[PDB]
Amino acid sequence: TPKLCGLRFMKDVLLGKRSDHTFRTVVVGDPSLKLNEIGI
Amino acid sequence: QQVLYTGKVGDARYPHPSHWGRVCFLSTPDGENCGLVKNMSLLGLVSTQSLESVVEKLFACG
Amino acid sequence: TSEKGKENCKKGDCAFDQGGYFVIKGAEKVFIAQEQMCTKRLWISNSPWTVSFRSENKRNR
Amino acid sequence: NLSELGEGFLQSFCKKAATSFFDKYGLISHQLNSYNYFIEH
Amino acid sequence: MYGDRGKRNCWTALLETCLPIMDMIDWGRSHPDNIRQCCSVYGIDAGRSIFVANLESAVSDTGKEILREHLLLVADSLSVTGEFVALNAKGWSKQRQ
Amino acid sequence: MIIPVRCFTCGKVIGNKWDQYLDLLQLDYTEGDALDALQLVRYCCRRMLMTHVDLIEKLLNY
Amino acid sequence: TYVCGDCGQENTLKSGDVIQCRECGYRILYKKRTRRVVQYEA
Amino acid sequence: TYQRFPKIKIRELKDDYAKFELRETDVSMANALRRVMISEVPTVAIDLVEIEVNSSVLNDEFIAHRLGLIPLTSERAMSMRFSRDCDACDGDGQCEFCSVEFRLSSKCVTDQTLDVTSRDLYSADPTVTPVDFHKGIIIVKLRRGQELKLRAIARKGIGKDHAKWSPAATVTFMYEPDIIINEDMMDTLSDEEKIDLIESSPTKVFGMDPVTRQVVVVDPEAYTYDEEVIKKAEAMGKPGLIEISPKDDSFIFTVESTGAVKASQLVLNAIDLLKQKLDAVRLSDDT
Amino acid sequence: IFRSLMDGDTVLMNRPPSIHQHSLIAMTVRILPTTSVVSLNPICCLPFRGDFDGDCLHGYVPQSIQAKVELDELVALDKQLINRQNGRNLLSLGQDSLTAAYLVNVEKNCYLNRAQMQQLQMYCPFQLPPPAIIKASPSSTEPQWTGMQLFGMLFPPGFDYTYPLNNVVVSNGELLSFSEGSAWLRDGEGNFIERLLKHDKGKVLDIIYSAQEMLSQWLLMRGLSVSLADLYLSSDLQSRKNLTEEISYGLREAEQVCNKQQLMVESWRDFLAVNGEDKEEDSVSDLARFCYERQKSATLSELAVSAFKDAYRDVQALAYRYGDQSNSFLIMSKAGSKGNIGKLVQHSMCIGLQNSAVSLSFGFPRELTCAAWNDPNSPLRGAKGKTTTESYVPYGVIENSFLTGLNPLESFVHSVTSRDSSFS
Amino acid sequence: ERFVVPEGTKKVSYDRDTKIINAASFTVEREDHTIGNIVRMQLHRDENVLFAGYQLPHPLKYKIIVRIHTTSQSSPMQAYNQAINDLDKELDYLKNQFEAEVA
Amino acid sequence: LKEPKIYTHCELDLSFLLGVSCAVVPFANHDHGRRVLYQSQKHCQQAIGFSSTNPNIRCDTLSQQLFYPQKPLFKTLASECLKKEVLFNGQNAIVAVNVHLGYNQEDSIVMNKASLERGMFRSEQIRSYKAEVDVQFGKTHSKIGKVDSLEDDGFPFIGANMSTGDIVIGRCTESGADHSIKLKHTERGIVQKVVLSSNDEGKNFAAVSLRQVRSPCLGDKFSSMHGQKGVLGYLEEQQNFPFTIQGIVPDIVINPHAFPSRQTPGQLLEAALSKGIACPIQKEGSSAAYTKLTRHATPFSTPGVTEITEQLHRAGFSRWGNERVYNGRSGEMMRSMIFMGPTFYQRLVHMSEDKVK
RNA sequence: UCGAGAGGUA
Ligand SMILES: [Mg+2]
Ligand SMILES: [Zn+2]
Ligand SMILES: [Zn+2]
Ligand SMILES: [Zn+2]
Repeated sequence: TPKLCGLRFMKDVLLGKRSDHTFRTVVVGDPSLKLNEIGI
Repeated sequence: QQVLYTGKVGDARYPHPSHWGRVCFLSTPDGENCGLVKNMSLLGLVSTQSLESVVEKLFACG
Repeated sequence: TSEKGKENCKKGDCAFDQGGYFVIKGAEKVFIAQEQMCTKRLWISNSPWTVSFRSENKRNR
Repeated sequence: NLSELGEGFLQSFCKKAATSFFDKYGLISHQLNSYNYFIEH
Repeated sequence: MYGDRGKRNCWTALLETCLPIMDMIDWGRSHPDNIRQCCSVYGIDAGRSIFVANLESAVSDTGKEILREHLLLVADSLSVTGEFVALNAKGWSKQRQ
Repeated sequence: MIIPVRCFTCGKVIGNKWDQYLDLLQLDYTEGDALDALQLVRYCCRRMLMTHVDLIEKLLNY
Repeated sequence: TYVCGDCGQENTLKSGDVIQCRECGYRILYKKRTRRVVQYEA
Repeated sequence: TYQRFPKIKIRELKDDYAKFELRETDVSMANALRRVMISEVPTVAIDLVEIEVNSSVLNDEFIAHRLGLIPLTSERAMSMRFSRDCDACDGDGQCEFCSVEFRLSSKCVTDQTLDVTSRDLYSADPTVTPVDFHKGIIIVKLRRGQELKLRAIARKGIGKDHAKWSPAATVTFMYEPDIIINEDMMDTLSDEEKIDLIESSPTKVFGMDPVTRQVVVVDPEAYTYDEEVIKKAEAMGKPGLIEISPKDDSFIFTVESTGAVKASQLVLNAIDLLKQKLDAVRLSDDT
Repeated sequence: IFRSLMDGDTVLMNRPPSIHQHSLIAMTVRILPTTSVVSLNPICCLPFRGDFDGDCLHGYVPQSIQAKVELDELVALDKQLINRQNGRNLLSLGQDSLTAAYLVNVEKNCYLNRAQMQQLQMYCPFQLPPPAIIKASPSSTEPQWTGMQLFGMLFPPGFDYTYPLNNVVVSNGELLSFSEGSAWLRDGEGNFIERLLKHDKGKVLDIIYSAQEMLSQWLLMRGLSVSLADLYLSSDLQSRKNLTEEISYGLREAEQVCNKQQLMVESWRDFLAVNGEDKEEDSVSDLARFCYERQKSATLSELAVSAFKDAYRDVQALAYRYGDQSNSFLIMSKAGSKGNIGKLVQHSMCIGLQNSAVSLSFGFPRELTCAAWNDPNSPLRGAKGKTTTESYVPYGVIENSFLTGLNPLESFVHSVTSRDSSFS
Repeated sequence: ERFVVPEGTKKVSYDRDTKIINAASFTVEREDHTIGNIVRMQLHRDENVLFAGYQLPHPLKYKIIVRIHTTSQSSPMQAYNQAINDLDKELDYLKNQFEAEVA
Repeated sequence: LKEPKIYTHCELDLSFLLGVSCAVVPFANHDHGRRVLYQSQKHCQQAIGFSSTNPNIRCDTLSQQLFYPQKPLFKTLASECLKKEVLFNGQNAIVAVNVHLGYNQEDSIVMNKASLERGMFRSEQIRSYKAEVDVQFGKTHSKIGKVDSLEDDGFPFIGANMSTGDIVIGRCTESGADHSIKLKHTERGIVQKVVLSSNDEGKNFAAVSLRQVRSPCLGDKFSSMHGQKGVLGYLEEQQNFPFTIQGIVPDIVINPHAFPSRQTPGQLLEAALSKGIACPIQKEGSSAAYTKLTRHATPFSTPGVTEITEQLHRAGFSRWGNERVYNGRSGEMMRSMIFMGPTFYQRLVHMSEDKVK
């Protein structure tokens, strides 16, 4: 059972994809920053 | 507690009055196995098979 | 580990685990209690109405 | 008498009995007893 | 009513029973509660209106506020072919066919 | 784990008071009286001297 | 230099096949720490 | 429009404990003085630790961390220069201005457990000897064998970073409240109510005079600003029986040092550092 | 040809799963000295539907210039000000901001002097209003500013607002009047944020940011805390005893109301009619049978639950009578930032009704005491023998509260009731 | 790292306010609440000063912004320097008093 | 004792009904069921406390130990009977329920920078790498790079700082091929010990342990004993905290808005009880009053609120657990008293740098 | 590395 077959194959090959230039980190609160600004 | 399927189990996920003092009813894992896995209480003992036979002693009582 | 003294056990286990696991391939394995229906009590079910006598050792249900 | 023992004595005895129970069986004894029974018989 | 057999329509059977009391029941507003056969009984528009009312009731029960245009668009999209198809792939395939 | 020094909350030196605290506990002194004899008026230092567990003994033995 | 287990003895063995302690029989060895200066930021 | 004229009265003064009253000043001045003496006064502490033998059960970083927290005499802290400012040396071993070298070597050759305290810590400069209080601060406990030899360097630092260069230990200040009693509504109160009112105070701020059969104010500086007596008076039906308000221009300071510097010297250094900060902040006129 | 990320760049931020289109927000990069974490304004939590408790937001850096250009023109926060679901404003004040606004607009008895007012004016964009309080005492100098004028520096001079329900009138950017309710502050049909957005829509974000900063500073000056006095919900011990007795009597009255409501069935039409019936005493003598009948029947259970809620509204209403104005729980409930009246009632007075939707094999024996747990005829012991029973709809009332503690039977009942939430 | 003033950046910068006459903003780099609060409190003692306040908008960016509004009798920079001089004199007096009290 | 001859049996203690991970929780019956379940299931397992007293014999992966474990001020009957201090894993710090410039919104946590730098909530992480050889261990590929720390036997010397792209275990063939194991992007630390062992079959096993001291960073997640869970929103200097009359600054600051939603009473009760226990009972009395202090926090045997208030009042503080505080930035006295108490907190295994991708 | 089974995060 590869688990990548049928509908899941479609989802993982054409519907859902992974892209470059992406970052994932935990988020905290900073009232000093403006509403449209994100702290990096 | 083994169940064929996880989504549909029945009333086995809820605490029972038989759990009083044997298995904790306030602490159960959260998720798919919610209530299927039960933690034993502090004063919890599991009985073991007795080598001696109580049949002979029962007749003495009456 | 059991029997005799624990002076040599000090040069050994950390005396923080009572010991209930198995060393299979260097990884500790612990059994989980499995709840099973009692086989020494008459079992009555519905749809259909039936009463069954469980089998102790051989399939004499 | 029924009340001659006293309330505090019963509380102390309950604590001592709990300590003795934890000293005799321990936190894990069911698994040890089950494994010992399997080996012996 | 009882769905023992689908041989006869429940609404038509109810109409035959209420013959002695036809005047008492206001047939100008009475309608089946189901959405699927309401189109067959009173037309696609009546079923669409009842579906919109039920959707508004469900949204109100959910506690959220949704604009009318969204629900109206959903209702008009689920009944393009004149029949309320299901949300499964079979309904989508039938609508495309 | 030896007795922590510098009383994280307050900042007062408490590193050299563990032996005196143990000596006071050896006699007929309660925890409060022993802490008072060490001149600890803030309850943070008293908590630090009271909540410490001596673990280095087991490390040396084992 | 390698330290043995329950027995105190320096094996000082670098051969690939030499993994067993001499005159001890056990095959557990701990690497010994030499005299090297290492700096830490307090 | 011009400067203030604060007045200072010292109640108790010791090597590490000082308690004085500051009057005729704003709250901001006292708060700034407290902040400067708790986070701006520099001291000397070990920051770099080099070890060669670490056979002890404790980890190297744990030993270094507990070595850095040892209080050291900081009489030369004001005169010493910062390591980053010191340009004569890049920083290695003993320096005439910034770095002070410490040597520690402990070997246990007896059955009894050997305790590595702070007393067996030797430095080239006698003025930077660690403060002695007793048996000293225990660093590591050693069994038979288990040698411990290390080389440490202590540098001047500010208490703002790493919170280990702070000589102050919870320096406080209060407003020194004044207690006002109507003395007329007390006559209406019964003897039983007076005792209950006295017991309502969390601390010993009010006393009962047996000769005059009336309450008196004793030790007004221990009120702690807990509105217990006022709430009790309001509950009893007397709203304006006791009126307590803080005094804005009066303060009582409590300074406790860690032994690095004297409390009076700590206050003087804090004042000097605040003056230097003001001088640096001062802006020249522009045409 | 690659350069490092810097200030001014736009990154598309998302919180998985994306339930609505507003989860995708284009935000300008702001470099911070902190490491291994990303900082977000707490107000922006509502579009992401997440809190700062371990949530991870994964962003996407657009490489092509066209994607960046379309990112800040359609997915920017200023572009998504209007919620596309209901047509209201997407961004609200937030917990602390809402609570601080409620406190500064409700108290009206605390005055700010010149120094504090000027310190708070730094964050506010608009100028300082007149003190409006020249002398408050014959010997009181230093004319002060009222709290409501502080909140008035958040509105443009041309802005005009009117909320009849809360008696809120804003003329020339000045808050003239306000009574209670705090409904205008919270999100709604006539919230002031929506009116500000419909007024200018250019500086609404700056107004919200300045309001948050100023309210945070004001609340820091004041200080908000929860103590044991708030949970006690009584001035003294006598008030606590009176409240306990009142709660007990209210629960008894609610139980009697439920028992009366259970009779609205076709089996008691002969008794409910206006005639002469000698079985009046038998209807009130069987008190324990009503619980058993309620647990077995689902319609009776629903009717009893409805009646119990209707009667328990009055019991919940006692918190305002026995609660102080300075209570933090009451302030947060009235402001709408967090919690409600029922949660406070469970905190202090009583947990109340505890019922489970699913059918179970046991039933709560109407008392939740040690003696009830030992009764062989209780519904908890399988069946009451009144012929046996197979399923039950549990129904129990907990007289104790969280502050007073729960006996093990009440804790078991609460766990049985709340076990359904933890399911997947 | 944070203690050192950034290279090429002056500690205090003067920026006049065009909207309001006799108004200016002083940006003090690498400063905390200690200096700002005492400067603000000293400025209130001056009769010519109308608006006196400070803010620390970004804790990460160690900067202090001081805004001074004065009447048509003295410049904001003059009031700032006068407040600094008065605070220095107060510190000198307090040091002398403490030295006398110790002895 | 109230009514005899009607009860056949009696229970030794009602707290023994709960599990080992649930009976140790103080004021368990005073908390909501969901939070008790969370604390007894997940937070107890994720706590960082005592690792082991013999770390040398164990080469287990991802072993974590706290520098200064502390037992709670309160006592539990189950913990007292078990006579083991390993039940509680964490440290108790002064916690104040107050808003701090909006940096603790959305159940966030603000901690004291000074308190952490003194050695609070500091833990060490030891990670082990295992390689099996039946090619032999050895240092090869001269002048290739990243092999400076490797010795002649193929293993790094103890005390070497290992970074990414460096070989931790060196395996080479007699023909010059290198089947060596390197450190990945997120792998770093200082080598602690090297263990060489072989089985009866003759296969050789090598274990290298890397250790690194972890300090509480921003994204680190912390949990309480009553289900209160959050991340460290901001680190504030000691001088800016709202110091009390005696200068005791809070180590942890939590937002008041979490209590009405989570419905977790007892944490305030725990704080009040711990404060009453820790505070010195002077009373100007020669009699030993320290032997009459309520210390046990058994769930079903919890003391009443009145007893806790009386004990706290006898300590010289307000009976409601709140004390007057002064703003650290301006020095002014706050209008409302702030509740402060030494609650017991736990540091979870989840870290910010572990989630960075 | 390609997979499977577990345990956890929101
Ligand atoms: Mg969350
Ligand atoms: Zn302390
Ligand atoms: Zn050997
Ligand atoms: Zn130098």
